[PDB]
Amino acid sequence: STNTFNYATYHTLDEIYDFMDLLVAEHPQLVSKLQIGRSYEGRPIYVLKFSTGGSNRPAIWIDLGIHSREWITQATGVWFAKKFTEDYGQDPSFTAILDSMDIFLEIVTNPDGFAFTHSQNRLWRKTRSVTSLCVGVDANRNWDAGFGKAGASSSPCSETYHGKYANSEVEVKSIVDFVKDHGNFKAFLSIHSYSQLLLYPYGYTTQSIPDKTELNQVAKSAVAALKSLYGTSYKYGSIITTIYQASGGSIDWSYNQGIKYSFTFELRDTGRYGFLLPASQIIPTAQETWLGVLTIMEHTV
Amino acid sequence: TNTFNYATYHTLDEIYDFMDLLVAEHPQLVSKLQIGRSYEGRPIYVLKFSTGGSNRPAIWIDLGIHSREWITQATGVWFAKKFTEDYGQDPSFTAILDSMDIFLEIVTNPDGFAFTHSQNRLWRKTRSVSLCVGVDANRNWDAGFGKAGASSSPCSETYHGKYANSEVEVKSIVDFVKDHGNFKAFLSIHSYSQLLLYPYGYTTQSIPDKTELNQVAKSAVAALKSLYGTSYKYGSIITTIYQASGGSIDWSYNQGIKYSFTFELRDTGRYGFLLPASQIIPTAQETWLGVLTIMEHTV
Amino acid sequence: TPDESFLCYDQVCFICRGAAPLPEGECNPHPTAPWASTGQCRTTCI
Amino acid sequence: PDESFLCYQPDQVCAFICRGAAPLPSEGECNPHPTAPWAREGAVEWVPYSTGQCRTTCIPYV
Amino acid sequence: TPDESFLCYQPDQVCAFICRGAAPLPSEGECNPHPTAPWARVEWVPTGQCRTTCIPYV
Amino acid sequence: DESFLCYQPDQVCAFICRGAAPLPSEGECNPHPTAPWAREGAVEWVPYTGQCRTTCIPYV
Ligand SMILES: [Zn+2]
Ligand SMILES: [Zn+2]
Repeated sequence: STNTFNYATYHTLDEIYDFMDLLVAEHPQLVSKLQIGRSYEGRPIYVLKFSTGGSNRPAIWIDLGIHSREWITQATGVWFAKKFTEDYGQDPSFTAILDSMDIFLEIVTNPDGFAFTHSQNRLWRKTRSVTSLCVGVDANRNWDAGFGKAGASSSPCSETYHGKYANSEVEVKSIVDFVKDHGNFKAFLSIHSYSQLLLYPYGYTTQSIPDKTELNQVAKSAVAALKSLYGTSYKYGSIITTIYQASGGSIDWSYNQGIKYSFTFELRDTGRYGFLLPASQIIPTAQETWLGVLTIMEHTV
Repeated sequence: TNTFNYATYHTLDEIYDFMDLLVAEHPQLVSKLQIGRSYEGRPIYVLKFSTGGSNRPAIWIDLGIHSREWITQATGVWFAKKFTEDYGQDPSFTAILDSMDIFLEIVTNPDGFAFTHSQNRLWRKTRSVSLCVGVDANRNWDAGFGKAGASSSPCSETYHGKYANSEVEVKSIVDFVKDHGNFKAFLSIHSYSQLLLYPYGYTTQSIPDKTELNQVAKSAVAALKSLYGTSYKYGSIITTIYQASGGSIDWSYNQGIKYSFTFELRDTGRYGFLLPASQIIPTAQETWLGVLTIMEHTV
Repeated sequence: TPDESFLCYDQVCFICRGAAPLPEGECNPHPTAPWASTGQCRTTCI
Repeated sequence: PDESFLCYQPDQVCAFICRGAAPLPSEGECNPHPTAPWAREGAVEWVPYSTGQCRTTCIPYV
Repeated sequence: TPDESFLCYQPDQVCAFICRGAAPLPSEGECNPHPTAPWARVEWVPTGQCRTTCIPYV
Repeated sequence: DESFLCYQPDQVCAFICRGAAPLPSEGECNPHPTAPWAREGAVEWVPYTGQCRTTCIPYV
């Protein structure tokens, strides 16, 4: 049961994949599992779809675990999935959203990296492609948005290696093809750790997005809502001004596709534990982030 | 006390029965001292945690001076159990209790606490009388008594009373602590705001021990935060919440009790005083870490 | 006739002009909550 | 110049940060007082106030 | 937002003002913040707005 | 105040300098306004022909 599932611990890929199956079996009219592709090493890439009908309704995309070592993100994804099924028909705001929109939740965007963090190197970031002294590509530098520009490395050995060309990584290409084929995504949320930030485009350029005022207003609200729970401070602003320059990133890509409500979360913490955030902070992180994610979804609807 | 539900808010009778259970189970470690009777005749109880000695250097912890701050009485109940669970298991806490005594007053304001269960969940003051009832027990201490940050109005929430120690709930502690004469730490537990504060509340004048208490506060907060990520700020009362004259830790500090701190527990105002029962254990656990840190630096 | 604020304890919710919230829950006079799981009402009398 | 105040009321404390104004007598017992973190965080929105403007935020006694 | 009361002295009348986001002009006398005059306790007229009532001197 | 983001294989280091600039050993350094994490973290001036204060984060 997803009721006896331990949300207050970190899970392996198999456990997360089994959880997806449990949750689908328990809520078959709300959630379905979609295979959107296979990872470099041949692991299925799965998206949970949350829907109450319609055909290709306006959708919210949420990706997590694109960088595999950011374990708080996948753990938050698991929590989010359960929360969706717990809150639908109980919370009026979230029921309203789901009554008009679909949610697509990719808990583990980089399954090879994730398996590698459990098997070999807890602090592995990249995919595991060898397109082999220096394995893998930064899946968040691989998107076709300012690809190759400052904030990504042309060196295979560096952590922000962009790869040979945009979409070279099946893990990224799979999302690109899915979102484009769908055509009706209204929000696109990428979930990372750490820093405690809420970011909007761009990372690749100092140019301001045409929707700066609105996205800044949405970020301000979501951060207030997040903070209201446990008093966690977040900062918000464009990627380039608020963390660093990052080219070929997902939300720059999503935004340039016309997905206006494009945001990147950097979850807890600010560096004490960093990627090794304790399991005891999973639930509080997911609970407060949920408030921020919900806030954005309400603004979308 | 093993079958006792720590994840739920208790009435005063439940808490007082709990104390008898704990004394029964741990007779060589904990004793129940009665330090006075409240305005309405309720006994005022302090739990003594000790492994012997005579007049051993002591730590004072008080909770529920302001009755509506229910997280505090609930945390104090959990603390009491925790002390008995961790003595002889945790090396650091064992070292503390082998050298020091701990005095824990779980319900510092029993009349107000009774009132919050029966008439007004958001009552703060004592119940002494006057249509307008009660005195702010944390404005009643003899430390800048009557100065700014207390009210001379009986109807207002920070009413300081007619004179310092006018409230038996305050005088009972003053008498006890002064008679003892060997307290090294004095911790008052409030809610809410997520704050760890040191003197003074009544004056903008810095304490001579500012640097050290600030360092102690910093460690405590870092320790507390590690469990659930609960974000605290720290600093003097007057700079970090507001001016508050006649307060407990300003009094204790002026008695020469150096490690005098006030905790403001969860949350930051979402549920405020009405913190849900689900957060009792999580709060108690993280607050213990902060408290143990201060105790370790005290030893 | 001035504004009187209350705090009522599923959720926590009141600013009234000439009335008080009826047993709306366990209600007591209290300053207006800062935000005005387990939601939150912003209500208004009369 | 920005001046700040703590106003002590019967049930709450309210922070004021003011430009070309000071809290009105209706705000309670107002003391000039350095701004605290909770005040700094909550008093965000300027509103026209007297012949100037203030940002304000309150907490109950805790 | 909140109303501020003023009492004004002119050689020929005393005027009470309750203002929101404004204060009496210099032309309205020696005006200073002061409780509402007991006889002042309707028409808001004008940076903001003041209502005002006067009593004569003789 | 002259500020930089220096992009290394494993981390990004912010530099706020006076009378100096980040040396070649600090990696790929771009003139860049300071981000909040850089202001939070870069608190201690160090000798560096002048001085810099610096702080780093891993790629997140
Ligand atoms: Zn209190
Ligand atoms: Zn990342």
